[PDB]
Amino acid sequence: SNPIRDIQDRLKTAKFDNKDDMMNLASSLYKYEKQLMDSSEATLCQQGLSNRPNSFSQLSQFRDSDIQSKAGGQTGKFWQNEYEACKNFQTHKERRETLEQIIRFLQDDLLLKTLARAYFHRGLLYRPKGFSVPARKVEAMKKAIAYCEIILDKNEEESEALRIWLYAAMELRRCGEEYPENFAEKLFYLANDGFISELYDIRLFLEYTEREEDNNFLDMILQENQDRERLFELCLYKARACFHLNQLNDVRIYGESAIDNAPGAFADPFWDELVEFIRMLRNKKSELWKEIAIKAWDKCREKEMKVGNNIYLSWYWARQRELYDLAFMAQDGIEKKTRIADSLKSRTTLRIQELNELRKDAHRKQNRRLEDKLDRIIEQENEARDGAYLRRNPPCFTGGKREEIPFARLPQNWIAVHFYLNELESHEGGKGGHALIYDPQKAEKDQWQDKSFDYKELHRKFLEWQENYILNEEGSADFLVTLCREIEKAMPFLFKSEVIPEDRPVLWIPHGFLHRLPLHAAMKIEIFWERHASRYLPAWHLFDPAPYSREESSTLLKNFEEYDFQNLENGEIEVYAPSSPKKVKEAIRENPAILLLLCHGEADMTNPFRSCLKLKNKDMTIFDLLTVEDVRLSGSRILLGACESDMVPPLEFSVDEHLSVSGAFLSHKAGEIVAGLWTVDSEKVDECYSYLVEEKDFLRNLQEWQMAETENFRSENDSSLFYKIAPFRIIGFPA
RNA sequence: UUGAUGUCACGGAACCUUUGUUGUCUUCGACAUGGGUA
RNA sequence: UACCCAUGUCGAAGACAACAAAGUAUUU
Repeated sequence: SNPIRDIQDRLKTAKFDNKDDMMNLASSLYKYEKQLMDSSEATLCQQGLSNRPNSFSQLSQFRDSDIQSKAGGQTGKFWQNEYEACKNFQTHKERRETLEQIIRFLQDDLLLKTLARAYFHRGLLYRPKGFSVPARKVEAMKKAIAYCEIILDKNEEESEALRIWLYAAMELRRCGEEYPENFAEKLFYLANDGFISELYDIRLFLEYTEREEDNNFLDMILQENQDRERLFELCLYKARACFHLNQLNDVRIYGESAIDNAPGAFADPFWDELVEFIRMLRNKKSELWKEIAIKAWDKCREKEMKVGNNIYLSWYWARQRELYDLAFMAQDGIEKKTRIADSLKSRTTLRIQELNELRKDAHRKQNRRLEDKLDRIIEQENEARDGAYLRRNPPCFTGGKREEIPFARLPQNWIAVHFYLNELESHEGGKGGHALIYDPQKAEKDQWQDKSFDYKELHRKFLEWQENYILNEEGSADFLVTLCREIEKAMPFLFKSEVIPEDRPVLWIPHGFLHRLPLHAAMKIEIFWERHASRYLPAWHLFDPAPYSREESSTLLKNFEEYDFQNLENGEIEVYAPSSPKKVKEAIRENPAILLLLCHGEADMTNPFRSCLKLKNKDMTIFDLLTVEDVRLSGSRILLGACESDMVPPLEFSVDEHLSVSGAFLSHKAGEIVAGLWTVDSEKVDECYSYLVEEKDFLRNLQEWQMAETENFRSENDSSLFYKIAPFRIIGFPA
C-alpha cells in the first residue's frame, strides 16, 4: 500500500479552505495509523517525509483542533454514503469491515447523525437463527437510539435524527423488545414532516396510519416509483395501503404480485413481513386472509425444496412454521390439510437419506473427494447441533427425485392416521390438535375424516413422565400408565368403529411430541393393541414399499454378557459375541435378511448424533452409522434389543424430526425396524424377538405377543408389567 | 423496605490472544578568561 | 579610533530515543 507516500501526495495538493483536500488528508493519515496498529507488512516502511519544514508546517496546520474535527465528520459522511451505494455488491465480511471502520473512525450533529446511522446499519447485518435473536442486534439498535437522543434533546424537529430513532425503535420491536418510551409523540412529529425519504419510511407511515387511523399519507405510498430492486417488498406495502383504503381487489393484486416474486432466501426480512401481513388480515377478519395464506404456503413449500443443507434449513426455514399453521387453518379440504401438514415433517431426515444415497454412488465409482465433501457436511451438522460457530460455509446439495406420494398408494386394507399440532390455534385457546384419518375403501367423498382434540394436558403428562423417567427410572411406571390413559382421554375417537373400522391395521404418522408416545398402547381396561395392529412412519413422503432382502443369510450380534438369551441363542440364526463396532460395520454391508443386535443403548440428553449403542470396546453413535463408507441394507429387517434405541433427547428441536437409532437405520432404507421407546427387559426381548424371528411377519406377531402378555396384566393391573410390554414398536412400511 | 397458593440464579470461570523488547566500542587534547596602550 | 595580545590550566558524559495498552468472526 505504502501509506507514507499517500501522505506526501496529499500534502502537496492540500489547501485548508477546500473540503476535498482535508477529506483526503484525514483519510490518508487515518489509514497510516490503522496500518501501524495492525502490525501490517506496511510497517516495514522505514522512509520519512521530504521537505521537512514545509511538511511540518502543513501537518501542524492540519492538526488544528477545528480543522481536523471538521474533516472528521465529512470523511465519515462520505464513507457512509459510499457504503450505502455499494452495500449490495459487497459480501458480509467486507460490509462489516466497512461499517466498523466508520464507527472506529468517528469514535457536532453531523458526526453524531453519521455514527447513529452507521450503528443502525451494523445492526441490520445480524439475522435471527432459529427462534433466537442475537444480542448484538439489540445492542446496536440501542446505541443508535442513544446517539440520536443527543440531537433530539436540543432539536426535536431534526428529521434525520428522528427518522433514525424511529427505525431503531421499530427494529427493537421486531427483536421482541418493547418500544422505547415516547415512541407515540416522536412518531407524531414524523407525520408532521410528511415526506418519504427512503424505503423504510413507508413502514413508518403505515405505523402512523394504524395508530392515528389517518389515511392522508397512503396516496404517497401508492404513487411510489416501481424502479426498485426489492420490488416484492414495495408491493407488500402497496397491499397494506390498499387495505386501509378498502381497495380490496388491489389488495388481492398486490399481494399476489408480492408472493409471486418472493426471494429464495428465508433469511430475507420479506418472510417476516408477509406473516405479519397475513396476521393483520386475519385479525381484521378480512376474507382475503385465506387466499393469501394458501398462496404464501405454496410459495414457501416451493422454495423449501431449494434449501441446500440441514444447517440453513434449521436456521432460517424453521422460522416459517407459523405460515403453515395459518395455511392449515385457511384450508377446508381435509386432503389438502393433510398435504399442508405433511410438508412440514422430517425435512432433515430426507436430506440425510439423500446423502446416504449419494455415498453409495461415490463408493461404487471411487470418487474419494466427493466422499470427503459428504463427510464434511455431516461433521458440520454435528457441530451446529452443539451450537458451535462454523468457520466455513457448509456446502449445498441438490435434492433427489422428490415425487409427491399419492395417498391412494396405501394398500386397500389399511387405515392411516395423520397428526398435526397447530400451535397458533392451541395458543389462542382452541383445540389445536388434529387427527386426519384416511379410509381408502370408501367412496371418494367419504374417504377422509378430521377429528380434533386439546393436547395441552397430554403434553403436560408426557413431560411429567419424561422427567420422572430420567430421575428414577423404573419407578416411573405409574406415570406411564397415567400417560397412556391420558391418550384415550384426549383422543376418545380412537376406540370408535365408525372412525377406525373393525380390526383393520393402522398406520401412524405422528407430529411433534406424538412421535415420543406409545400410541399403540392407549388405554381405555382395554388396550388399543387388542383391536388393531400398528405401524409407524415419520412422514408420508417417506412412504416407499420395497421387497424384503433376498439374501439367504442372517446374523445375531451380541455384546451383553450379564444375561443368557436362551431362546435367541437356540434359534437357527448363528450368534457372534462379543461384537465390536467393526463387526457391526461388516454385517451392515452384507444386506442380511434379519439382523439382531443385543447390547445396551443410551439416548443422549442434548444432541441426537451422540445417541449410541454400547458395543464391546467402543460406543457406536448415530454419527458413526451416518458416516460408514459402505452400507447395504435395502430391504433388511432389523431388530434392536438395545434400551432407548427409539428414544430422542428430552428437547424440542427447531424442526419436526425423530432422529433415533431406529431412525438412523431407516435413513439407510431398512425394510422395517423393531426397537424400544424406553428401557427394555432382557427376558422380554428374548421371548418377543425369538417369536418374531420364528414367525417372520412382524405386524401380526408383535400384536399376538402383546395380546398374550396383556392377560397377565389384567389379573392384577400391575404398572410394572405394562411398563415391560409397551416399549416395542415397528417403524417402516415394506412391500 | 416484601406481599403471599408458584423465584432451579450454588442457572453463568472475567474468560480468551500478546517475548520488557529494539538501537548504543567504558571511551578520550587543545582549550579557558577579558582587556591593555596611545 | 587605531595598535597589541597576555596567562597556564583542566576532566567530560552517568542514560537517551520508541512503544505506556490493544484486540476479541454469527454466516449462502
